[PDB]
Amino acid sequence: KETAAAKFERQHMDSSSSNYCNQMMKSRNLTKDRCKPVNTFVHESLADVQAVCSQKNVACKNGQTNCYQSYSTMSITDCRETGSSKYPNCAYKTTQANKHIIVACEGNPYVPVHFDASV
Amino acid sequence: GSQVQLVESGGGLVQAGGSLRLSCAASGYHHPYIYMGWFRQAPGKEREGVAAMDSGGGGTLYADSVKGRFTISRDKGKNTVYLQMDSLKPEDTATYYCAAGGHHLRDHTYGQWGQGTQVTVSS
Repeated sequence: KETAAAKFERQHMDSSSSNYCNQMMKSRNLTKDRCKPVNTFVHESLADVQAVCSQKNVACKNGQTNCYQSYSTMSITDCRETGSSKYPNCAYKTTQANKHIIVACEGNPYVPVHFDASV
Repeated sequence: GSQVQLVESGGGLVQAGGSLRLSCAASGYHHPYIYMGWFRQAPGKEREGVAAMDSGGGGTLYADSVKGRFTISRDKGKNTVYLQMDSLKPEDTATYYCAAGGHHLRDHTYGQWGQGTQVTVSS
């Protein structure tokens, strides 16, 4: 019964080191079950992230039409499995960026349920 | 000004077998809504998508029960969407809602909703 909205917070929100992703991918349970190959963390307030659902409507990478792109670039961290990464000893490279985020939005209230892209 | 509004017009009371048009024009949103559509909630029933269409006038979708009777259209380069409803049946009686910014006829994916317009088809 983890809601769709709560799953997005768990997977993608860090409103608050080159070791960041090793730390965070385990801390949010993205290394339980598998090494999730790619993950993005957004370092903005939840309110700023939820407000993107009110921003520029754009197609999601898979062709869905309920995605929204932020007007400003936002503070993010990319996490990406390393070559020596093999389950259950996952390992990640951290790359910081400032990019527009794209999310898919659902529900009432209308909030992000999928992190789609950064550009 | 500051707020998005989906202004719904048209609808109302008609005899079974009659025709009505619903209209929806969005203001305050400064980009295309890729999909807009009409949903309804009839007495005793859950909300359901009725028709939807994309911003280029394609990707048209209808609920099975209204195909051939209802016609959705959009103004190109504007966020307006219309529903011509012919051959109306009593079970088309419902609150109709404009919806914008979602995906196809999936209601949970739409984030902007009109207040709802009654359509009442008598018998």
